[PDB]
Amino acid sequence: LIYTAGGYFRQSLSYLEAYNPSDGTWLRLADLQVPRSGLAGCVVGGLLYAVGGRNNSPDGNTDSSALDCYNPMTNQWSPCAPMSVPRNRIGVGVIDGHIYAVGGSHGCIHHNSVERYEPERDEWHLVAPMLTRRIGVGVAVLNRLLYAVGGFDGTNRLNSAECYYPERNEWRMITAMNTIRSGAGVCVLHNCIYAAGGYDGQDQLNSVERYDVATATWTFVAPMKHRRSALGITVHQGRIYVLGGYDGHTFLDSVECYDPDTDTWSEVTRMTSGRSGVGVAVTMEPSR
Repeated sequence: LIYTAGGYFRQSLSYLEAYNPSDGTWLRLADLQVPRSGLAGCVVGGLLYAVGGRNNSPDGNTDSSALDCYNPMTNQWSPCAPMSVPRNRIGVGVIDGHIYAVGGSHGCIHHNSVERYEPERDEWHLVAPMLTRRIGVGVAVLNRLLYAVGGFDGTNRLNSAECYYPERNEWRMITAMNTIRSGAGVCVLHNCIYAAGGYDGQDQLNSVERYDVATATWTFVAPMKHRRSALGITVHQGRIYVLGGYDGHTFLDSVECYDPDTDTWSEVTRMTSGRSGVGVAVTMEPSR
């Protein structure tokens, strides 16, 4: 199933919903303990992790350092050890069963710091910071190297990308994207890194480009039907899925699916309600 967690439709949300690309159904699962937008989702050992974000509520506005773990076999959330700092509009990637939390913001503070979570010790540890402060950063993992793509440094939006080598604990700049993107959806399909949508400081984007490591090159592919920033993204059964986002006017509920063999995007479903800044990941379907 495609799990979407949190989000923001004029207030941060607690929804955890799971989409069945065969059924077309949306399953309503256990609410997040805290409403959160600008968070990220990932999966380790079948468990779904919600990382970072921000609680925008009628009575408060707090960025979040929290890490929480959802088990599809209990339909229960359970808290994990928190990150060293709150990270709204965070990026996350998974390498060797460890969760890397990248960038994000805490109030006026725009992080270049990165930290690593070990599920089997429930421990976070700081690693080398990025070359760039990046909020709304897209993160992907390819050949066990960690890519941070685009974002917003507090003053300028970025098309630059950099790559973290875990065993040498350093970041190196790579080829920059064709397009400046903050709040893009970034994932790793087959053996390429896709960056879709986002915001360049003037327009929400529908363009999609993919990075090939063998050629160290970014190449445009078919654009999405709808421009969107702060979209959710994941990969299911060889196809890219993008969920919601913001198009300058509306919080979208459209879900589009990219088939790399036809280079075609397709609107496949709508979420139960429009929202941006979700955390998306794919894991075992909930029992009973």
